[PDB]
Amino acid sequence: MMYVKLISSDGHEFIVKREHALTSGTIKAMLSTNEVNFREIPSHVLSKVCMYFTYKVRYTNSSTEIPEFPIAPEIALELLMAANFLDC
Amino acid sequence: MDVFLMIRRHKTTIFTDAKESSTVFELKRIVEGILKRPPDEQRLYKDDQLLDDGKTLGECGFTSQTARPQAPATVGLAFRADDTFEALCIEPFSSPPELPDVM
Amino acid sequence: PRPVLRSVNSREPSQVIFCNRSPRVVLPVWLNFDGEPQPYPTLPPGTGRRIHSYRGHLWLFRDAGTHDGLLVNQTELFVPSLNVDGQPIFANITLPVYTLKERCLQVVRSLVKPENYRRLDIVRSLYEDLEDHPNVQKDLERLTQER
Amino acid sequence: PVKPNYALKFTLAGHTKAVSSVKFSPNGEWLASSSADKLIKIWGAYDGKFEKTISGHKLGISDVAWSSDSNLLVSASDDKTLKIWDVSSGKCLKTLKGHSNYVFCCNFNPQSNLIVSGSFDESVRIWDVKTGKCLKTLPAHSDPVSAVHFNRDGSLIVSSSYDGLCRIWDTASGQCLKTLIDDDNPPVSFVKFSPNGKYILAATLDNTLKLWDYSKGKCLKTYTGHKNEKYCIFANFSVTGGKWIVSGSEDNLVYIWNLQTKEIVQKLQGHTDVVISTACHPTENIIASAALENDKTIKLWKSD
Repeated sequence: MMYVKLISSDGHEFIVKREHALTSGTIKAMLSTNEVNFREIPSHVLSKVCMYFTYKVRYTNSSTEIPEFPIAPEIALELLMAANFLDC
Repeated sequence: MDVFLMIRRHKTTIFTDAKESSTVFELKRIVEGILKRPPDEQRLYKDDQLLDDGKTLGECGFTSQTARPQAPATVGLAFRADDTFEALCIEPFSSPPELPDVM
Repeated sequence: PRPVLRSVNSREPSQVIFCNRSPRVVLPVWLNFDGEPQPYPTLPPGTGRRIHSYRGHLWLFRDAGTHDGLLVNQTELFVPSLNVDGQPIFANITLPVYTLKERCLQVVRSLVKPENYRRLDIVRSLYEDLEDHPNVQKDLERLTQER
Repeated sequence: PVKPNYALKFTLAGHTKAVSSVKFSPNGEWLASSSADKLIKIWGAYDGKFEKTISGHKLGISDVAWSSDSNLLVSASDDKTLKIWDVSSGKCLKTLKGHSNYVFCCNFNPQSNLIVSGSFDESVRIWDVKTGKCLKTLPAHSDPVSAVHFNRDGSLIVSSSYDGLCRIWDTASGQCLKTLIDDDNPPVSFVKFSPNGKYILAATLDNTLKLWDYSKGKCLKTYTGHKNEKYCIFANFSVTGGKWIVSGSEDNLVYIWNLQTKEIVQKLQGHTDVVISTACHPTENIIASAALENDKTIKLWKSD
């Protein structure tokens, strides 16, 4: 099963499955080498964006009751910008 | 059930999932895949409790109510090589700014 | 002709359960015969209700506070059918998987008074992107090209 | 005459909202108007000279009808009640509480000791006029009731309903004697007994009117050419001159047929919205027509 390294600005590496990551076209392109650097995106935000990916892939096309995806006020604006850039 | 995990070590963090009904030996065969270091050489912890290779993930306190996709449970990772034992060290994530005055 | 998103007046009744499997206060919206959205009374989260509607009628469901689009039986539009073995039809109202962008706009919208959107230290594009609040009309075009 | 020459004579714009019903008094001296403006207005039947305003109903009024003697007036309001009024005073004698939703149609019995109501609530009710007490609650139809009319002697009651059914009720028992079934079940938007009393006139929302011999259960006539696909449009027997059938339409016209040939003899032009209610004067060749929100006017017409 294929993984990729998403590296934050503060240099935290995050290993997510290729699929979960391709949830962003922005990232699809950055890859189209198994690693991606984000000058603008700090760990605390790129952690939540990887959580969002796992969440998206799980609860998409599931007959199950789907839960709210939570965002603390403190990180809403940055995650928002990050979302906009990644287009996901 | 299913469980959603962050397996962390220093400035590395692995996003992965498994069944509540999974042994912590199973979770190390996954890590062996990614980091190329076999399970004998791995020591997994829930906060600061070493996890026994035979126990189930649900055994250790990893429920589907605690380890969701949107908020996965953290799993400490330190390595070992013969008689030398790397200490568990998890680098904390960046901080946000102060909430702008408008919020 | 007439609008494509409207209720067919079959005049044959259908018992249905509005089952709220969502964390939001659901608003049940009925599309009348002339294609015009008509509001119904609100379902607190978790709650459920046996209601009277007709075969061929058209429903959709939204956050009542914020008009955020919700799903029903995994799609956006509910059309009651003929009840069998006296079994009511089940309308399961869930959240969709909102894009991270959309879920964030929601959270920012919920956090900030529209007057202050522009006091937010973000791209210009996001201001109008925020200010483009969700609306039934503002979607009805999408579904029309689908059906 | 072979065809009438009805000609506009007066326009009455006292109502602030759509006009639901117009009815000439049985003597032929007054016209009464009902509108969503929650008001009944009286006018002289010849000169259109506004007489007075009746108020009380808490919501839109759907219909009104006159007692045999022209001193009493009942109204069917959305407010879920009916109200019996003295004309001469304009005071509410009785409010009639019993219906679970909007009241649409109302009539007196020939002897004017009873009232019959039709409701959204799918029920037909009968009322003691002296008391205000509801004597019966026929469980008539599966959907709402468009019209209720007493036959010549008060023995029978006919009801129309959106379930697409016409029913004949024994007034005494409250039980249903015959129920007229159609090929389809087009919603029946209006019904009335003939002046003789042997046939009923029924409007269906398929742009059609029909004269049924109820005893025989044979369809004698069909009248077409107008638009009636949505609203419940009153029709009439015109007898003061030739034998005409008179109906409103959703093309803002008043249509007039030769009862016998079924050929259209006149379309009256003037109204800016659907003509919901028409009324024929008891004695003289005179029609009243009323239309909805984009008109809000009554028009009186005269012939030879």
